[PDB]
Parts: sequence; structure tokens; C-alpha cells
Amino acid sequence: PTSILDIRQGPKEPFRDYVDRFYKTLRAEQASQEVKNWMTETLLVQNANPDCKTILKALGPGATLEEMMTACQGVGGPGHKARVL
Amino acid sequence: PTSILDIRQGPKEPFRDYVDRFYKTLRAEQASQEVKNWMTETLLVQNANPDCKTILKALGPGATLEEMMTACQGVGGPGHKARVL
Amino acid sequence: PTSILDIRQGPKEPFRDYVDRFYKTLRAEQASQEVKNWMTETLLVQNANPDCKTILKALGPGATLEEMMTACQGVGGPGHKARVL
Amino acid sequence: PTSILDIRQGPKEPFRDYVDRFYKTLRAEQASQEVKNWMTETLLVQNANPDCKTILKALGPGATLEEMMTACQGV
Repeated sequence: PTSILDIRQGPKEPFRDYVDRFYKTLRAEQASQEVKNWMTETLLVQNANPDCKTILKALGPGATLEEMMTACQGVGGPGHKARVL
Repeated sequence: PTSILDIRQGPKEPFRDYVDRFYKTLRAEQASQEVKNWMTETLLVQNANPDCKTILKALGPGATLEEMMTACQGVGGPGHKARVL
Repeated sequence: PTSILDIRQGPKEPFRDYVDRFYKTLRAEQASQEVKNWMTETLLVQNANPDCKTILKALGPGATLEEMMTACQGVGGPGHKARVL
Repeated sequence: PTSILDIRQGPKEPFRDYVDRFYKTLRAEQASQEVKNWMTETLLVQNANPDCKTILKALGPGATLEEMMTACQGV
């Protein structure tokens, strides 16, 4: 039985794909709505890989899922590689 | 800055010592009471070491903290620690 | 008193750090050279975290440690640490 | 292809039953006999439940399989 806690973004996994896995598992998770809100607002960010997590934290609290997906969409892409270093 | 999510029982760490570290961080975590309750239900078990995690899950639901402490207490048995300042 | 069998990559532990812990324990393990060879061939992969393990297995046989680190790292990338005392 | 590394004695599992499961997986494990031998000397003890592991460690090196089974047998 796979726990939501076991869903962690892979080292080079696109954020969008991690989000799909996370929400698939979340839909199966036995937890109150309040806990699921904590899972989508906090756990999703905490279990992101170091590349995406840094980006997400800088967005600050209250970012929508859409905003998080926009923010990490470019990770591993040429724009991302080019901007550092 | 340490997240409750990152408090994980070391391979040779006495369960009671891990529980103390877990609750120390939990008290500092900024989450609702309902979320913290879920953390003691689920996250505390998830973050136990392999030797102990299997044992805890086999207890079934609703084990008291001392029953968990007892199930995973090692050289043992029950030990008592002074308060720290 | 850790065994090599106790060395497992944490869910957020950089693979490089895990490899360092693994080889530190390996150098102290009392096993034949053949068994230690097996430990770096198989045990190192088996005790990687689930997301990294899947990636490492998919590499096929004979990957170098460098190849394994690259595979379980993000965009940037290699990190660098001072030698310990 | 379950790994021998994942065969662990349950908290209420009779040691003899765990031994049976261990050796069934071991026969399927692809490793040299010397590695398999290290697995029976070390991994079998490492993956026993905590009380049994404590008992087996106290037995010291070189115990026969039947010594181990007597040591961890239930009542």
C-alpha cells in the first residue's frame, strides 16, 4: 500500500509528472480534507526534488498548483541550463 | 528549519529516542492540531527504521505511544530519562 | 555499530552522500574481496532510495560510480565537499 | 524477482518459517556460492526480528542453522 509520503519527485523527473503521481496517490489516501490540504500545500513542495523545491520556496506561501507548475516547467530545459551558470 | 518530515529513526537509534526527537520537532511545526494528529498517526510510523516500521504496522491501529515504545524497545526494557533544562 | 546492511539512502539524501557513507562502512566491513565486490555491484543499488534504485537498475550492468551519481542527481549537479579531518 | 535483502522475519513469525522463506528466495538469488554463504552467515541474522537477532548475535559466529533455530524457537 503506497503512502502519499512515499511520493517524491525523481532526480530528473519533470514536475508535471511528479504532480500526476502525487495526486493519483492523494486521491487514494485516507485523510480528512484539512490534512489533504496540508498535503497539497506543504507536502507536495517538501517532496519536490532540490532543483524544483528551491524554486517553489521562493514563490512564498499560497502559490496555486498552476503557479508551481509554471515555476518548475523549465527545469532541465535549455532556458534553465543557460540561466545558471 | 528542520521539517517534521525529515525526522527519521536512525538505523541503531532506540525508538524512544526517535520519538523524543519527533515530538520535539512536532511541537515546533506550524500545522493545525488535526494535521499534527495525523502526523502522530501516520508520519511517526512512516519515518521509523526498517526493523521498527514493520513491527509498528503489524500492531494494527490505535497503539498507544507506550505500546509502540514497548514494541520497539530493544535491549530494554522500559527506561527512564531525566528531563533536560 | 552499523553494518553495511544498515546503510540506506535517505529519501532526500544526495546519492553522493549515501555513496560516501556506504564506502566508509564498506572499508570497515569484514568480508572477502569477492563479497565486497558484490556489495558495490548489488547492495549499493538495492539500498538506494526507491526512486534512485529504479533509475540505477535501468542503467544495466557495469555502470561506474560516476555514472551512478550522474543518474541520481539533478541538473546541477555534482556538489563538492572538503575532505574530512 | 523479490530480493533476498527484503526477506525479513515478522514480529510474530516463527523463526523456522522465516528461514524457509529466506532459503527459497536464496535459491533464486543470482550470486556466487561464497556470497550466498555470507548471506546465510550475516544477512539471515541481520533480517531476523529484533529479539531473535539479539539472541543470534549472542550465539557468536559459526553457529549451525539448527543452533539458530533452537535459539529462536518459540514456546
